[PDB]
Amino acid sequence: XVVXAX
Amino acid sequence: AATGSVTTNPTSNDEEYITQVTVGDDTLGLDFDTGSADLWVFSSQTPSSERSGHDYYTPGSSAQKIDGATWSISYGDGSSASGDVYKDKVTVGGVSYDSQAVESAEKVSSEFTQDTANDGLLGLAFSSINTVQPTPQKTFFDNVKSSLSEPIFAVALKHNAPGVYDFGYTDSSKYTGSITYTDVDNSQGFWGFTADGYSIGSDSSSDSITGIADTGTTLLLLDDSIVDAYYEQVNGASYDSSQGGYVFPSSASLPDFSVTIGDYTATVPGEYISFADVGNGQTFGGIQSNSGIGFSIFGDVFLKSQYVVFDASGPRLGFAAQA
Ligand SMILES: *[C@H]1O[C@H](CO)[C@@H](O)[C@H](O)[C@@H]1O
Repeated sequence: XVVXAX
Repeated sequence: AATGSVTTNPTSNDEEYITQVTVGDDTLGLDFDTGSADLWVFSSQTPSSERSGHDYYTPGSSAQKIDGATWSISYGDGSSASGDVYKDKVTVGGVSYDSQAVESAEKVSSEFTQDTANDGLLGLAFSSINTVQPTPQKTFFDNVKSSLSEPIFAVALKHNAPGVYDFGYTDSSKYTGSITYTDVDNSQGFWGFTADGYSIGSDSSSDSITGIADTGTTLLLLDDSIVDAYYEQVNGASYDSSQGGYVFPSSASLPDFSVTIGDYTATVPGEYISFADVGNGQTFGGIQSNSGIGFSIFGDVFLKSQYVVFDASGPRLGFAAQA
């Protein structure tokens, strides 16, 4: 997998 | 108290780390994310089909709704959530704040609903990027830092084992040697920094790397030139279009990957680069491309080998080897 606040 | 600590546990494959927190009268497992500044939870307002299997927040007598306030967020992996806002008491390992903005989810995407251990996120990035409207709210950390012995929080994430989040102090029994600091660039709301170089095995480069420290990102995402260079030293490795990344024979020998921060060398054990099984006797790598992002992300794969200090007084970031 996850990639957290683009 | 002026200091506090709390246990954090990884989910399978160390994909994410969950920490128990008390929101109102409910204890929920939240993903502490230094890559965002919104504290949101699954709640009684979340559709039953989406909150199935998750523990959730129900606004009680200590809760007060902020009329006209709404929030909506979109993450780097395409996931999302939105809803309304309440103010309530939130307690993290002894440290509490009675007027924390709790963002109640009315809608949540599939990435979150499937993982039953995750009941929401607690943002630890800078409040400048909180998404609440019309007025942005402050993070749990920004609300309590003035009451802490020191305006800092440190993290020691572990591989397939219990770790910790320290608030207000650094625990000398969690790291060895001394802490090395580097300046932080919070212009975009993140804990951004620049490493002075890197090493693939023993091949060291003076090339600089700029990115962010994100507990909310699973992998270590870097530039394609570095990624390609790393796997060139891994016999059998190749890019797999179906899985979306580099994979290699599970029996392959993986070199250590290091980043230089000042006079300190932060090393990621090759063993941690073996991220997950993908069948056919192959493994998905812990290091992948940051393609599109525009910058590098030092996620859990990297962080799980270090004791990292997030110092708001600078802002500055500190690193030390875990004990
Ligand atoms: C925060 O940490 C300090 C130092 O370990 C303790 O004295 C305090 O009780 C709290 O746990």
